[PDB]
Amino acid sequence: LLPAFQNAERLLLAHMMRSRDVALVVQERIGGRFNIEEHRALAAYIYAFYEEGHEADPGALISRIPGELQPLASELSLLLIADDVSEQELEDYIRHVLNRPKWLMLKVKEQEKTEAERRKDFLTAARIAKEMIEMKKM
Amino acid sequence: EAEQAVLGAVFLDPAALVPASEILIPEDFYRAAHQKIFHAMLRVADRGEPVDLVTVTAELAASEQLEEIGGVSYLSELADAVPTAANVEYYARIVEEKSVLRRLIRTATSIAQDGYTREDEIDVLLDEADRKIMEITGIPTGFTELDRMTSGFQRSDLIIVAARPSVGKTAFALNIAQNVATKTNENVAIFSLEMSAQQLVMRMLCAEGNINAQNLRTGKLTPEDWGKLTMAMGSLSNAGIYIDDTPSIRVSDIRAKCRRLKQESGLGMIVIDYLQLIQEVSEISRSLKALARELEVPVIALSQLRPMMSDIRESGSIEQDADIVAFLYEIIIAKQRNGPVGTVQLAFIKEYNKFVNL
Amino acid sequence: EAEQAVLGAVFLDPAALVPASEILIPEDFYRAAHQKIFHAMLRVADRGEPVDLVTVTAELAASEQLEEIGGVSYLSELADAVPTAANVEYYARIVEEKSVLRRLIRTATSIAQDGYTREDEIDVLLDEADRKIMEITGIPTGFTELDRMTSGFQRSDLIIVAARPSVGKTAFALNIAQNVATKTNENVAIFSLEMSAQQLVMRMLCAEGNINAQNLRTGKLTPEDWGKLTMAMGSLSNAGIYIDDTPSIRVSDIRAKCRRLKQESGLGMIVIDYLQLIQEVSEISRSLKALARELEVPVIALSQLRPMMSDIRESGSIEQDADIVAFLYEIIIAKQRNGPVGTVQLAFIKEYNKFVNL
Repeated sequence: LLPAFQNAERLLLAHMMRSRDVALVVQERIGGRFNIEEHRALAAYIYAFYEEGHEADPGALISRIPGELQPLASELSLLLIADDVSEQELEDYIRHVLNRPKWLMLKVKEQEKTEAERRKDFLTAARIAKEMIEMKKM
Repeated sequence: EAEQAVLGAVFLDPAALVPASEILIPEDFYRAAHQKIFHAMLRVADRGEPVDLVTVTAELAASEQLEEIGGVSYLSELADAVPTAANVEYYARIVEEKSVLRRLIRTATSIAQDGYTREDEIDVLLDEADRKIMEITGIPTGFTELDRMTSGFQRSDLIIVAARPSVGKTAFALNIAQNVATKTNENVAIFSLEMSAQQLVMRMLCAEGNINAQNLRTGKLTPEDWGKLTMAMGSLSNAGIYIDDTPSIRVSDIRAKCRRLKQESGLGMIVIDYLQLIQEVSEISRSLKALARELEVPVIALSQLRPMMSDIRESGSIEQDADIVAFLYEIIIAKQRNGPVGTVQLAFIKEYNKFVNL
Repeated sequence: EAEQAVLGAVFLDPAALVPASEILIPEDFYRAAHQKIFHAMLRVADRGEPVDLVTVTAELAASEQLEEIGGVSYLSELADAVPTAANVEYYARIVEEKSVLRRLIRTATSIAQDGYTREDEIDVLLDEADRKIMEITGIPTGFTELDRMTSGFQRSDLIIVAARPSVGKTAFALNIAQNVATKTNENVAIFSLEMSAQQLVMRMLCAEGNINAQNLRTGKLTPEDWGKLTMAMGSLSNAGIYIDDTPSIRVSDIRAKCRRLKQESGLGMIVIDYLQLIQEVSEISRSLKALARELEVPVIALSQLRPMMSDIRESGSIEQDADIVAFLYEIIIAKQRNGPVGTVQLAFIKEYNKFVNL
């Protein structure tokens, strides 16, 4: 059913693709900085697009867009959205994308907890775990 | 998909549940699974306690549909999938819409299917087919100081005139209908469920040419009576009165007949003779209000019961549908939304059967 | 799952242990591993020192059950799993319940099992069968000396005012609602299930400009009443009152409309007109408390019943959900959590429909 951040990555494209007024907001905030290679390649194409002074519609985008991106870019332009992204919607999506490298992180110390646990260093792994609970609260 | 969004967003906010629940009931959801969840979601909210993954999974388990949905896996799937809870409401509207569409289809398909199995009814079929599918200003009264408190009778209001038997409620509504017909230029529609259409006519013929002790009923007249009916007949001969004494009719037929008359000739007043006698009454009250609204015309519904509000109220709503409630006792306008509430006093002749000014 | 939540929540708050241990002892947990942890959790709290991941993984190790649970792996799992510790209690109640059920089954099964082996007794069997089966802050009120005992009305409290028919329970609530709206700068939301929205407004128009024997009801007024209402209307005009007279509404709808009003304008008080008339009541009581807590706003629920506690208790809970219970008789503040319990005396005008100081 797909993890949150991915859906936000997805939907965000679905919006900027349709509205190039949104894409301009996404650009200063997310690089990307997008987390999935496909989404990164598409965002590079989207951003460009309008910088070609270019009006705005997917009929144009999906026609751009190497061809290996098309099967995906096509099925994003059909997704399902209200046209209009709520003020907070955007901050909620961008927050997910932006603070995804931070979750991909704590699984680095996750492997350190378990490696400490294996050498019977129980109080060290505990600390690591207490550390994670902190990053996790963010 | 939008279904999964609402459910999801609840696991997220979960103040999300509030707008979701203002717009959905469990039944709006297409999948039973979600129905179950959304119900449990609410059933936990009715404490409580609050609503979150473990607390729902626990209500679902309790009433034992946990594994009858997904597992906790599908609950988590929903929880982890959703990226924001600033939509929900939504989403909600989407699910609510697609719900309405299923009901539309169902009640419409139930009509076709029902078309062959009755046959038999046509009239019950055509009525429970609307029923199923549904789920001074002014106009002067004739009477100087009734006009003032009300300024009409205006268009889209339902006026209910109540009075105990034989106080004069018919004779009152008839004079209103008469004045409006003879003095303005505005068609009036009368439904006289009780009395015949021709025993109604002399009751407004008497009301005019100031005729009758002599009497129309008891055969012969004097030269003064004859020379009188002739103008009374004459004057009322050009008025815009339409009568329908059809024994006792259902609402949809008042509504259908009044509708056809509006496009072909005009229409200004619908004066229904007594409500309690049309063919629960709260469901009729409702329909009369809508009738008035649709035709931009004041509907005068006479009613049967001192007096005051709770005399009629105890027998079928009315109170909150009628925007002006008159009582014959004294004419007591006990409720009106135009403005004032008080007692207007009218004289009553008898011999001529007139209500008159003062 | 509920079990995991409790333990998890402790590693989070960990002031979550206090209510957890008020409701659970280790044996209430079904899984032994959880029994061990919760116990260890409690053994540490018994100094000391305080209770967090490290310290607990230490105690467990010390009594050598660390690997006999999960590892620290499972401890981290609980921790890292749970999102919130504003439940716990909970959660606690869930685990406590399923604990009680197990006990029932155990002692019931032991009766059946015991039904064959004795036989013999009948009377020790039947007796040890019962034996076994039985085991100022605030928001000012306007009224000087009510304020003192309470200091508000404060935010997150459910205040229930009960009084026999026609002692003044509505009039009392209204005047509170009024003083708060006209005198502070804080919106109040009134639900007046019984009386109509506009019948209510005069009752607090009258309770101002000191108007009425003359009367507003019975038509005409003096140049003293007229020039009075104008200020009364004027002063009440700018107040922050919001009325909803919707016939009889379910709680989820009180909670929904009040939630919207908070984000768009403000909100300080919800004054519900009478509880016994909203649409078992123990399930409504619970909800009103949770409404007050969510909106950080005092909810005044009026109720219908000398008086004293058991007069409303016998009709649905309330007692343990309401944190301040007022009686009208004398205003008897019979229960409150801020502090004092006792009688405050208030004057009552009637003609003006006002409760006044003394």
